[PDB]
Amino acid sequence: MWFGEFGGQYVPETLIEPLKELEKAYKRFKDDEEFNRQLNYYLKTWAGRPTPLYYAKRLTEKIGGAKIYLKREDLVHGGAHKTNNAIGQALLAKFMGKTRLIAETGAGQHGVATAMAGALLGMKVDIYMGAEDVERQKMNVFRMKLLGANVIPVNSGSRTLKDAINEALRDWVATFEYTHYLIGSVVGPHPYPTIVRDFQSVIGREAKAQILEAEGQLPDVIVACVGGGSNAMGIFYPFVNDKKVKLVGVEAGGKGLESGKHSASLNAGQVGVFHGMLSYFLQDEEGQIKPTHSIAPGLDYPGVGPEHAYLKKIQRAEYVTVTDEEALKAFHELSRTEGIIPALESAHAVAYAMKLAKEMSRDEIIIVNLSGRGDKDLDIVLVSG
Amino acid sequence: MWFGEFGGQYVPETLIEPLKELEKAYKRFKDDEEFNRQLNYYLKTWAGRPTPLYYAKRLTEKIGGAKIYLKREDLVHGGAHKTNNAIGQALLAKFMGKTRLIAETGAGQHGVATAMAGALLGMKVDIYMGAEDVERQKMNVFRMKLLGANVIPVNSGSRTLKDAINEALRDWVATFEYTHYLIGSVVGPHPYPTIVRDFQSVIGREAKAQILEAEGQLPDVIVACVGGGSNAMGIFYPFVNDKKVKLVGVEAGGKGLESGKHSASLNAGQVGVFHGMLSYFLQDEEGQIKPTHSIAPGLDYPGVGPEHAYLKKIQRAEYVTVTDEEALKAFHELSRTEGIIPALESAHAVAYAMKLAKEMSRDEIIIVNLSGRGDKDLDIVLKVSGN
Ligand SMILES: *Cc1c(COP(=O)(O)O)cnc(C)c1O
Ligand SMILES: *Cc1c(COP(=O)(O)O)cnc(C)c1O
Ligand code: NA
Repeated sequence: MWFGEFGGQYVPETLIEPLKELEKAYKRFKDDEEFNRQLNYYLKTWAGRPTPLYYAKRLTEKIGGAKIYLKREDLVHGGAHKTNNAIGQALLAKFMGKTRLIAETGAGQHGVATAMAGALLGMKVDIYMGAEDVERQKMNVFRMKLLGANVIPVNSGSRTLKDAINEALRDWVATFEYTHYLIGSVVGPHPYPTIVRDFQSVIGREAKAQILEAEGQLPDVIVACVGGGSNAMGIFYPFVNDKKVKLVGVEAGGKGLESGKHSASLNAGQVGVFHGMLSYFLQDEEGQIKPTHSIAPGLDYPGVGPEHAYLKKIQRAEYVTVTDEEALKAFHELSRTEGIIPALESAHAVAYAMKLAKEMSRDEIIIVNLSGRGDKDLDIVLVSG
Repeated sequence: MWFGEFGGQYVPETLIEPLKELEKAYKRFKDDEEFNRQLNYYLKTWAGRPTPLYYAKRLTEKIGGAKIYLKREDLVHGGAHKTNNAIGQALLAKFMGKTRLIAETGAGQHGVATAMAGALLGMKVDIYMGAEDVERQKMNVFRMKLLGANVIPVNSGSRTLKDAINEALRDWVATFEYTHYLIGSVVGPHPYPTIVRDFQSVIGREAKAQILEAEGQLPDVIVACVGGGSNAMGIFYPFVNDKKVKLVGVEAGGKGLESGKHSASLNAGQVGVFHGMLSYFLQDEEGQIKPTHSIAPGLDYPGVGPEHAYLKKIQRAEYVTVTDEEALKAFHELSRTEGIIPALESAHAVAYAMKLAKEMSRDEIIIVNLSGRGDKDLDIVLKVSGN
């Protein structure tokens, strides 16, 4: 439950029962034969795991620095890493005898991931979404609806994510009997930060085995973008003990850190409690959840997972920020150079790995976690016009 | 070069040289050690091959018929099987010392797959596209530009695909020195129909091995949509000699065959000569390429590859049609039932297999080639269906 002084279970009495049932279920099942047999079956024949580790030769050479490898999570069914975590908890909820999935979503990306899983396993799916976001993400709402999920707008409060989260919790408290609260990142009250990370670690395991086959050695630096921090942890974890492996997390710099328009919790947030956990969040002078801005929809969460705040404390991992302008430039660069259109989120890690690579030696290895494809960001990019 | 009486090189004198050079180049590199090592390298680390073979348990049961398997070409990089051919030809062009890639495109899907492969191999890419189609595929045109490809609108003639094809041949005649003409389907003058199919057959091979591992036996019926016919030929080929395997190609029925508003060259076209080949095409009473209609963008090609006309003839394969309405229904079905949003093209194959399944025993296997994903079709479906 604790990663140093970050984490916990800051939740009402009402939520203690479900959370213990969940943590219990996860314990037994965590390594149960079948559950894993089933999970690996869907992950394989449905999600298309494992994803390849691609060496961006053209890009590296154009920079004349370290070797830049892309862990292709953009190729998993759905286009994003979120699918890993979604199949996991959905399958777990199935094993728990649950028949309904609920979740909140800012950009709508996690909502889609949940809807996909729900649909796959024949479970009812209700997605809470701040009316503000719903009117901003017409396509993801449409996408979730095509998959058979129900989108429940939230007009209470500021009609945003925090409001969706509250509504989601509300629903779970009363329906947890047959309803599972599918959290989308390594956040929320225990055991969520741990469960999500375990479900994403598979990224790191493959990426490890793959880099050993392609280079016969572990990488020098691993770079991933950080919103809640799930794709970062998923690929970070397997290398936490390999001391020589540097870990770099990239947060959204937005219009610039000094402009207040960003979503860099770790670099500009303060410690506090939100979503049932103790970690870094972006508040206002009154302890209220403050805005988030990033050309990247998925880097909207007003905070970051506890394990990341921890890793930052013990200095096992370094956390930087990249601006919208930089990410947007990286987006165009990969597309033109490697014929790969990355998600705007991923473009943040790419942007930084690029700077980093330039200041390194030809045979130093950098593994960038390409968390997703950018088909979904074409409209917003079409900014460039 | 000939599949029965279909195929050939019905082209101008100026094109016989580049074509012979290409065929020569393909002959040697076809099985060269290096070439293939690089091809398999890119197909794996960049395109993510192999794609899995998924069992739509929920769908099969909901129909209570044969087992419905899905060859997931929707998971390949780019979201469509077109990438397999784009890589293969781009790579071949590289080995030939070409530095430029040209291509025509109707919906812009082949345009996108060529742009990606060009970007991957540092080649210059110019895409010819009828102005008509350019103005109707805003997102793909943008996609191609993002990939660093130059989109050349064509306003001559009817401003459509046939006009785009004429400009592409034109260009190739003058620039074949350093420019490779990358055809997107099993169509065109020899050796194209053969090269494209070879680059797509990897789909069938994988699917063959994968079904044997999942069912220990070959499938009863293989179903794939058919535009030009490349994803159908890619998954069919490996099973041609397996006489017990049923082969069904599905064409665009559009508004309904009798309406004439479709794109079913095999089921309603006539033998003809176009794009340098003798095969089935949709032509008006004046031997002119007729407009096609389909809710699925990629089934717009006004004809079909010669090898499919041949397979139809000798009856090795059966070809049916599915309407926009039916494909659209499968689109929604697959999405809610398996959590897989198929391409409208593939929705045609899915729609038919579904019908075919219901009239089969539960021990019978059907393999549908899910040629692509539906992210690219959300806009049209939003308008057409609503919600
Ligand atoms: C949601 C998303 C993110 C950010 O979330 P994390 O939990 O921090 O990984 C990053 N990349 C993509 C492609 C996403 O969809
Ligand atoms: C272009 C396309 C087709 C049709 O072309 P074929 O050459 O007949 O395969 C089918 N499915 C998808 C997903 C396509 O993009
Ligand atoms: Na056709």
